Amino acid sequence: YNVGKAEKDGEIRLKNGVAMSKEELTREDKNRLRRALKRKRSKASTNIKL
Amino acid sequence: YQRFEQAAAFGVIASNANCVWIPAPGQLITSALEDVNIWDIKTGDLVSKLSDGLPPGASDARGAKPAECTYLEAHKDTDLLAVGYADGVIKVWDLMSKTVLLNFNGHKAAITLLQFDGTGTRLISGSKDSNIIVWDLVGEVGLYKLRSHKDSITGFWCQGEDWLISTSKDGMIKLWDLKTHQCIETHIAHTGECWGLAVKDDLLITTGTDSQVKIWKLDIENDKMGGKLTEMGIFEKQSKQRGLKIEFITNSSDKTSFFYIQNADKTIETFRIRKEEEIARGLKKREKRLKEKGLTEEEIAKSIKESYSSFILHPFQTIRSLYKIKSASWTTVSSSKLELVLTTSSNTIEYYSIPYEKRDPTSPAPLKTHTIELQGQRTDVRSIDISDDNKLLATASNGSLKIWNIKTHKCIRTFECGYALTCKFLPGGLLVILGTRNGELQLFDLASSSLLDTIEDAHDAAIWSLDLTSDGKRLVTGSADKTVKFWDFKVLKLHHDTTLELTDDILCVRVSPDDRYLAISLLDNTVKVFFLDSMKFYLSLYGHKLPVLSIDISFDSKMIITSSADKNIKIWGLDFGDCHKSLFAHQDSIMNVKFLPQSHNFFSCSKDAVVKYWDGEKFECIQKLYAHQSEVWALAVATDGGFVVSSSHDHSIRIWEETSLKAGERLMEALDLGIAEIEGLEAYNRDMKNAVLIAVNKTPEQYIMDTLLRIRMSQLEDALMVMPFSYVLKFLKFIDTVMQNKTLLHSHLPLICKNLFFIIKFNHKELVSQKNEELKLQINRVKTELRSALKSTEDDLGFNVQGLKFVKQQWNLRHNYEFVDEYDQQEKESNSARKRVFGTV
Amino acid sequence: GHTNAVQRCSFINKQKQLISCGADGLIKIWDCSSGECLKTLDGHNNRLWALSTMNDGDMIVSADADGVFQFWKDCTEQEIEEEQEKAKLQVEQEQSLQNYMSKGDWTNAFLLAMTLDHPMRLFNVLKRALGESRSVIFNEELDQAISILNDEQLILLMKRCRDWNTNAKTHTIAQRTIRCILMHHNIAKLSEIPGMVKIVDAIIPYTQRHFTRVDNLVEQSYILDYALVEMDK
Repeated sequence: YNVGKAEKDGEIRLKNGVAMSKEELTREDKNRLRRALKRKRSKASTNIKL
Repeated sequence: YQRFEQAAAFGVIASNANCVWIPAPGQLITSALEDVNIWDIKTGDLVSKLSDGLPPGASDARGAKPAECTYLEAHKDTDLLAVGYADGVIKVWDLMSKTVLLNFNGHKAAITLLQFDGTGTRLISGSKDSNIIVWDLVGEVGLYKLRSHKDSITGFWCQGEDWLISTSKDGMIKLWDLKTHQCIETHIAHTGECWGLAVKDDLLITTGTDSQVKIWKLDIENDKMGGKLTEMGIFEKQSKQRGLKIEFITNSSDKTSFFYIQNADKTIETFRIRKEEEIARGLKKREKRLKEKGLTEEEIAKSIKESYSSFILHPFQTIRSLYKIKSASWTTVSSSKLELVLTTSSNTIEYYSIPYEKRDPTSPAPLKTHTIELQGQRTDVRSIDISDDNKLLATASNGSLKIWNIKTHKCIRTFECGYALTCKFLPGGLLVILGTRNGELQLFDLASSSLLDTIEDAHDAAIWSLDLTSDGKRLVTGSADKTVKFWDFKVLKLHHDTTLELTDDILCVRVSPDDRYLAISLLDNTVKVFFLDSMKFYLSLYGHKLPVLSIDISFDSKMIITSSADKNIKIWGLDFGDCHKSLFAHQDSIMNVKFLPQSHNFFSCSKDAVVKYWDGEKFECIQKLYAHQSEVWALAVATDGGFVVSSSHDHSIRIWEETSLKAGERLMEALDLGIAEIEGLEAYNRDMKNAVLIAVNKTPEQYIMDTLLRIRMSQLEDALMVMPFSYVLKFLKFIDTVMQNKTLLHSHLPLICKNLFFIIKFNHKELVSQKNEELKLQINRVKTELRSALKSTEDDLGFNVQGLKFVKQQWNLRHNYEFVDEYDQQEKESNSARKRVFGTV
Repeated sequence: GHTNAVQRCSFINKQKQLISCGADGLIKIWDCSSGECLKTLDGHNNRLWALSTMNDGDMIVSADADGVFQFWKDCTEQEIEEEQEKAKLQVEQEQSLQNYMSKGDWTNAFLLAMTLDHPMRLFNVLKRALGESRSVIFNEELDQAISILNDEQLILLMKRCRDWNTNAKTHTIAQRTIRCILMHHNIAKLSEIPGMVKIVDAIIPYTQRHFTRVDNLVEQSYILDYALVEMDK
């Protein structure tokens, strides 16, 4: 058993086992996690005149 | 090159902000784009103007458009004015000195609301960024941030220190406990956006997007964890549009209360609160009416609840103004009458007086007592002109023409005309000529102050442009009817002379100062130049992708500039029609370009709200002028060229005038601090029988423990070896002290165990040599508890694994198939057995 | 957008929308202003020749060639009414949850966390509730709450316990919660809940590893014994 992607779309689940549902997350947290996902993916006549 | 700066600005009476009325009908404070006006309602003249400084065009002045004022609040007792700006900067103004005192920068968007506390020592600000920040004026610092909202702060109420109610565009009512800086209660105001919020005693009213209005009772001290805000009932206002603002005002003599709901339409609906005796009188009455009707008592009790709102609220009167209302404020409340002040979107101030007696108003419609409309035009100025004497400025707008004195900035005369598109002075500056969109040509005489002559059939469609010869006796008009008509002045009246019909619509006509060339723009993107004396076709400029809007010919008749909606300025030589250069001037359509007299340098304005100064010989942008907030419709240059006049969509006319420790080392420092206090308290307690920890607010065990966590594991072992022994004795006592705190121990049990054993193993020889009896007791205590704590976790793991294995086997018995023949079972197990794919080489 | 011929068309919701029936048997609701298919209704397996609308299309009836009538009724406001009530309830639960955590009323916050399916908040409640316990398993009131959990909540809770157990830094919370379940539930019933066994099959291998560790921590702790016996000499 390898902890993978969250089955429920709203939930975000990481390899360390921490699960966060998007309703919980503050906006700064939501932005921060999105950026981390970005990095992880990357390494892998009238009208005119008037 | 010489420089241009904003010499003066006028024409804006009220901009996009609230209006603040100050008792002396009294004065009014209104926002004028980046400046604040103070008006006198009785006279209608400007009392004073607030401008921070850094006039547009100065080098120290910023290279971006100034931030427009977005909210105004003045504390009457202290006479301090707080001004909010579109960029999220709060400035505190001294009304007496007319200067800024405090400059707060804590919002990342426009400021939507400001509210002085009762004592005038703290200021609460809400901005579009969804944050509410409480400012301390005496401290000039932001105390704390409230950040539960997910959209712009629409309205909030804080009349006492302790509690605050806030509303936002997400449609939420959040109740804040100012001592904890937290949101206690959360309720959904409306299915969509919640815009207005007003609180009177327990009574609280909020407006949604739809005509529905909600009433809530504010039981502050309920302290049930819920119900401190509870819905009372729903009533519907007449206006189906959203309600922007709600404001209470109470009559001191009679204790009567009124409020209005500033709608997003042209209507303000005022309402009255019925007194308690009135409500009981009605409740008794309607129950009799319902009882006489035969309804059951249970039904009657329910219907009363359904008709709950009607008892407290009474529709008082509706105020209907000609223009869309921007902001409003109560002015005076009296038994005889009620008075309101409002500002519209069309740049005017309207003062409404309501005389009433007891329940209902005396007059069917309110009384308009005052208006301030002389120094502003309701509609955007489409064209402007400067008299040859450079004293009088003619400005044409939809439905009105106004004329201003460049020196005194005051309007002199006003004339009603059609949707005026172009306006020019006649030589001597004593007459004015206009071309309306309905196709008529109106002439006005300033001394007469009346329209002299109108030609109803000048053109079959809008007269898009209009120009005069240097002689001043001939007129050229360009219209969408695809024709150019020549008119003469004969004593004054107009006689049509000749008609030239072009293939496509005409957007501009320019006659050269030498009166030899007549430039015409067409909708087919081409500029046609003609010889004025003989009307013989001369040249066809081409290449503009979008139509040319303005044409301007140099004083020497050697350069012609074409500005188009394609964001390009093309300079051409009239000798051969060669395009000297195309300039990507602006970020949007370029509406007007004018040559400075006696020189090749020219100006340009566009929809991007920027006026740019250019060099006609080096083709380089000399200067950028950022003052306006929206489209710059028209531009004008003085005959001398001393100044330039620019008009914008924001109704402003502007005159531009020419002038370290490493791992281990950190741990050693932490041990010295924490164990210094642990020794201190124990000695203090024994006898009875610092700054950094207080600042961080952690107990000494946590501070050292916190430092241990921060050290990376790869550096941890190397960090521990560096410590001299004398700190190892300190380290051991720290572990011993942690032991009493069972919470810390089981939190970081693996970390303590790994570190403790490494210390002992590394310097075991030196440890054992010591004969200290106290050290022997400490390790004995440190021993026994590490075992119990470790055995505690060990016991939990042992219990669960054995129990779970029992869950597994028992389910196997009931729901697993068994093959008596062993060879079959192996095949079954192999397929059922889990399979995973790995790589080989 | 119709795969086959269109046999009926009628305006609904005044000028806003249009509904059409095709031979394929699919009823498509389009938006007149934008010309896009908002919704597709599929209640037939044959061609539709007739289509009647009543109250601007609030009631729509379509008859199949086989003889099947589908009686469609507008429910947009009804679904909107339901969601608004759910949203109102969903907000109150969140705010009540935040207040409880601040006050420390763990036994209630745990229930709210399970209902909302808040993993992070649930973990913090179980964590800092355990922290107080150090100073039967968790505490009398919370342990009672775990006992009352139904089959759906047990499966959800054990799923969280599975994921936490994988991480050696957080397993201590997972093991105690599992212990509380075994001690306060009929083990017979736990086996019968569908999907519990596969979850348990994943918990066991990680639990043994954590048992192999900690044990090694114990034997290493006997270095302190060797220090004392040496010092005593």
